[PDB]
Amino acid sequence: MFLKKLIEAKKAYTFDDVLLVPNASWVEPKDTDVSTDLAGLKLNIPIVSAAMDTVTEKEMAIALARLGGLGVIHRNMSIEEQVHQVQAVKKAGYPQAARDKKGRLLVAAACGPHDFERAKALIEAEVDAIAIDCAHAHNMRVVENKEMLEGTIKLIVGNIATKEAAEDLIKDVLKVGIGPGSICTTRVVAGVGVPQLTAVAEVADVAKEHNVPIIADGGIRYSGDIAKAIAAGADAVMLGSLLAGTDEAPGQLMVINGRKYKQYRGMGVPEGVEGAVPYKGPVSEVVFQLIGGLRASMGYCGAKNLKEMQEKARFVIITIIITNEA
Amino acid sequence: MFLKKLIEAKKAYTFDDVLLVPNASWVEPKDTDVSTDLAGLKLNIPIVSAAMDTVTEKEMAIALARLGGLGVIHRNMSIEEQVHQVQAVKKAGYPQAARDKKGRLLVAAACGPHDFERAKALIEAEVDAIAIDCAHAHNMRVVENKEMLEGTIKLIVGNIATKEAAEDLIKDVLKVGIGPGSICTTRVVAGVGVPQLTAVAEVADVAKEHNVPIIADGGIRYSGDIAKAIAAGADAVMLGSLLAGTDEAPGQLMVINGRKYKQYRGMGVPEGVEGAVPYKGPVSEVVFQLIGGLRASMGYCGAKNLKEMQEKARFVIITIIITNEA
Amino acid sequence: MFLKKLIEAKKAYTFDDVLLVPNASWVEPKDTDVSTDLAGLKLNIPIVSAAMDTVTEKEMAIALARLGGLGVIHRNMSIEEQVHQVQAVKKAGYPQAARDKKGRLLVAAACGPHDFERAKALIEAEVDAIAIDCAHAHNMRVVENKEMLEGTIKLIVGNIATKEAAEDLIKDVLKVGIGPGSICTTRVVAGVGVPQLTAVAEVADVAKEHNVPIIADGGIRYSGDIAKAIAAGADAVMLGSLLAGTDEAPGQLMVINGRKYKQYRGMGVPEGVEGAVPYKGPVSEVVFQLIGGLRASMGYCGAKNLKEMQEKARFVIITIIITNEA
Amino acid sequence: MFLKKLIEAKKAYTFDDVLLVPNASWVEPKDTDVSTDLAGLKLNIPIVSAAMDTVTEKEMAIALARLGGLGVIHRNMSIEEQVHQVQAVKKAGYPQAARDKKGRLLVAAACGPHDFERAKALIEAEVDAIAIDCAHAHNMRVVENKEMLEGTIKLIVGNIATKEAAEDLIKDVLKVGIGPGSICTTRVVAGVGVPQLTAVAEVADVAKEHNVPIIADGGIRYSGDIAKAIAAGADAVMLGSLLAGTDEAPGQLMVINGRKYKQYRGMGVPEGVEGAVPYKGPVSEVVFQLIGGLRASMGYCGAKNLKEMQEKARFVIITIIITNEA
Repeated sequence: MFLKKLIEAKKAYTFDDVLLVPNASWVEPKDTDVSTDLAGLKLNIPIVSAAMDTVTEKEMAIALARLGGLGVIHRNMSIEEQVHQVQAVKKAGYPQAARDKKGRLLVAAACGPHDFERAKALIEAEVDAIAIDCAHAHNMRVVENKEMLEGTIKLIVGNIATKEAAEDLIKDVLKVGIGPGSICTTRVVAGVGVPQLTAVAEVADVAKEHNVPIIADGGIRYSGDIAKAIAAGADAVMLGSLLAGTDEAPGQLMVINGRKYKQYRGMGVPEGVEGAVPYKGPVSEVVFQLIGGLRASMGYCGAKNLKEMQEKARFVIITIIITNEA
Repeated sequence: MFLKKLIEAKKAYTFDDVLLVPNASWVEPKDTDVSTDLAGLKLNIPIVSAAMDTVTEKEMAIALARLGGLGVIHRNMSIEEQVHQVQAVKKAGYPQAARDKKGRLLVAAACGPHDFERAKALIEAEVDAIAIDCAHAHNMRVVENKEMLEGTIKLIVGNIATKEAAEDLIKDVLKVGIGPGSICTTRVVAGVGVPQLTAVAEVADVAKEHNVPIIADGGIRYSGDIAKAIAAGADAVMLGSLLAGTDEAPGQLMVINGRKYKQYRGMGVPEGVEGAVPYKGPVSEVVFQLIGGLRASMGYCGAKNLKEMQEKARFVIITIIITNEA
Repeated sequence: MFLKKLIEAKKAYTFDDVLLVPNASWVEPKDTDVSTDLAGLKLNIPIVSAAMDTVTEKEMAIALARLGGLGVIHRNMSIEEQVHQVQAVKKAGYPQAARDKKGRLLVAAACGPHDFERAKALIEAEVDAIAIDCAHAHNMRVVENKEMLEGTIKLIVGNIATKEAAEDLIKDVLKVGIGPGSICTTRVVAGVGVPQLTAVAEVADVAKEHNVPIIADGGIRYSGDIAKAIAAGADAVMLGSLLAGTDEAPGQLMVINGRKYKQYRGMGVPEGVEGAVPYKGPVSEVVFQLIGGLRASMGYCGAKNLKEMQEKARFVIITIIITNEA
Repeated sequence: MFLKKLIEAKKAYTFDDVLLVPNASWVEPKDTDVSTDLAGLKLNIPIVSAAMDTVTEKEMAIALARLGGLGVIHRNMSIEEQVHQVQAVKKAGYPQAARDKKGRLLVAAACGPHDFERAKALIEAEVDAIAIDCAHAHNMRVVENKEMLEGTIKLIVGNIATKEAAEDLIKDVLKVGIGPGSICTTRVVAGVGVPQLTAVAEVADVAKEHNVPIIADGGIRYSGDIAKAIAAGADAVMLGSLLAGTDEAPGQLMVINGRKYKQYRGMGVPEGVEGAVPYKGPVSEVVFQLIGGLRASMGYCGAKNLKEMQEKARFVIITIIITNEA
């Protein structure tokens, strides 16, 4: 019973466990296609704002949608205010923009799994996606809940990290993230988690069979991790901290030892810490590096688009003064 | 002979080796039941004071019994004094209290494995549990001890970490702890130990078959470790350091770099160091966080009580400036 | 598909993963032969300059060729200038010198995989080797690439880290290095790499069957790593950082906390950082230590030459104030 | 060939890889017998001085022989002087003393594997053991070695770390130590080594079959490591650094930040660094702690003597402010 748990417990993998092995390549990074199609939503880069009151309000959602990415407007706010922030994006030269059929920068919003009133006004606020957004979407009341899909345009649900959780959310997009957060403390606090490669891998072997997109939430520290996230079955990454500290991040100007910062903190005992991160200036750059690394990665793998990166990328398992690392 | 030891030595696990994988859940943390029944002793939280002259005298035993937990009054003292401290708890609105059939806050006491005189006065001091308390309870004289069970109400024995040690203590409660102590130095000093998950797992596959409770002693650094301790067959955790530094801890006020501390040290060449830990204020909180994490964990696992947490919890094996982590 | 990548991903090894196990030995280090024959090029020590504008221009190539080693003159410069630097070595008591059939210190030069004009002037500049030198030589245009072998004397190609990449470069010498660089950031930046023992091992099981030499590029931090590099199928090591900071290194005098330095940086989003390393004085020593360690290693393995070191060396896998470590 | 080395390389273990699992015990530490019989030499504690010019001259050899242990008088000195130091011990209430049949404190001396003249005067200096003492005793000239056993009383040979090396030294005592030294740099310098448990295990499965004692040389940082050393087939430990810094150590008084030190350095490119270690005062204590830990360990294992510790000890494999850790 108890020893069987340990004798037979399988081994799970994160980003720093693996490396991508380079294949023969007909592709150069200039020639890549990083577009991804989250259930009809057509992104031109595979990046999604983490719906945190430190990461994504209107400025982010506009800037990132403009870039081909997707803002999830957070739900630590009034409906009057959320709806206002949805229609601010809809009411905003930008060549690789992500846009609804009405030309408008597309956007999404976070809704909690018992909040039906917010989900309505959202729909009327012409939101492109609703994110049923909680800590344990495999809570069986959350699964029930169907009722938000009777309400509807596209329904993203999370977070989950299991084969079984993905089966039960039948039901438009899934996100995976139980533990991965940089400022998340779920593992410390409740002993609970799955290393994010194994999590995304397992969840995607279910989800692929129904052409259900995976967004892979938390633990993305580098461009390389994004290339791993996708090689294991992600269709996009949900970035937050790497996008915290930028100008468009709604986090609070801070100073310590004279240097600029902006806060970054958790949503919810808490399962998320309060902190600060370096001021980064305009998100654009931050995105154009991440994408720039994913292309170079795509070139190493001989992948001209994210589909081929999913079908070709293979893993192997692994165990001076610096002056300008840029 | 010698190479066979290494070729065939099995691999053992601690807390930082595993994570709990979340299941489908009908349960929320508010709905949880963390009660545990240590051989008729009915605790309303699965927490046990470590019998150390830095951790548990009367103030702790009262406060923790009040909380649903259980004080083991330490044996680094005279019998006259131990017996006085037993009856102080018996002679002390507190809704989730752990209480003997006479309404009184229940309590326990540590007795060494050759001290028959102390074990008697204890019985007459109306103690609810005796802890036959030593470094190696699988010492075959200790096993002999029978004689303290002829003396008797409930008999807790420890510490042990093997299948075989559990067989020989047939015999009311077992505790496991050979190595785990934070300030314990058994591994350094005598090369000896078993990682505490494997220890509890193995010991519990014996003990479950006789409905013998496991208390899991040492190495609990976080609430998450408690949820792991139980998922591997613990019925309660024995906390000490995490409860050191609190107000009710009988350890000594200290200062270094202006900040408050209280000492924490080992019982007994020594197999335990002298140290200090931050002043924490009233134990209550410290307990209500640990329990708060165990509930959130129980909610992740779909466990409404500690039984289901034992039957459902599964493991997987694994390899920014902060401003308020509370 | 995705979980299969992780379930079945093999495990790869670097230098700090292994140790060489000592065999019975008829050999002492004085009696060793560290010569290596890179496709007719006859080196008297198995060391190759890394073609970096911080590591190898004329002074290095002369000094190292004199030592029995081989300078690759870098390609971050004009052809007029590269050709001048080739013929400077040709136009330069030195007992274990590496020398072309015309008595002259032999040398090599880096050429990019689309630069046909540079490859020509090179040939006319009487260069002994051309290094088709890029980040991903398994780019299928690079393989095409043939055309530089129709141009020709000896053709070194790199970098590659796979069985399959080695097959396609049929095809005179191979070098392996995808990730290993100290100041390389390929793994961070594009998630891509192979631990250098596995890389060299795999590449050499192909290359040996056609008597194709391996140069093993990057990650050499100690003399011991060189002995491992060769035991896994290298025929030489390509050193750079360990040779940076020396007098003959064309890197820039620097100071920080009063101590001498010279810069060291990457060739090419970038996949290489800017940095500095301690001033070392004349390369000779640096080389005579590395070689000195490789001999002591060769003596431990019972290997009188690099062939026997390849055929005998076996691995095992592994998991005070200092005042003069020399 | 090359990939086969890595695919099939076995995994080797050091001290920090394992823990000893406690068995049922009829034994208390007071009741233990730590005597060991190195080929007729009868030690009353299993400790051997490392023959280093920083560790063992006359003062050590007397003090340690008095304790039941064995001094190897080092060979970084003239024969006139070595012989003088042998007969100083012979020419020196001490209840557990190690003593030759003539009542005299027994002792040993280091001799290099080509130095026949030193080995003679030694014999005439009435030395109890000769240590054929080099870096690679599996050098096939060393094996030849025979000639020093024709010279003879007891012959200790080292260092070796392989099954095969032990076969060839047929054959009076073996010591194992290729890599383990704290100040040894063999792994760095020549890439060569075997983790010391696997080394001792393997060497002892040969040596036991001929009743050939193992001394286990280097890497002993704690009392616990000694208990592991023996459980894997050692018959004694060869201590050096842990015995450096003591009063009887012939190393040089030093100071840094006001605190007392004595140097400690290597014998012999070098394969040993120069350093210093804290002043410890009289060796006795240092020994009575190590032994004190080995007894507590022996008590945990149910071993009344070193034989039973070899036959019972089993391994498992593994992955606050301090004020007085004594």
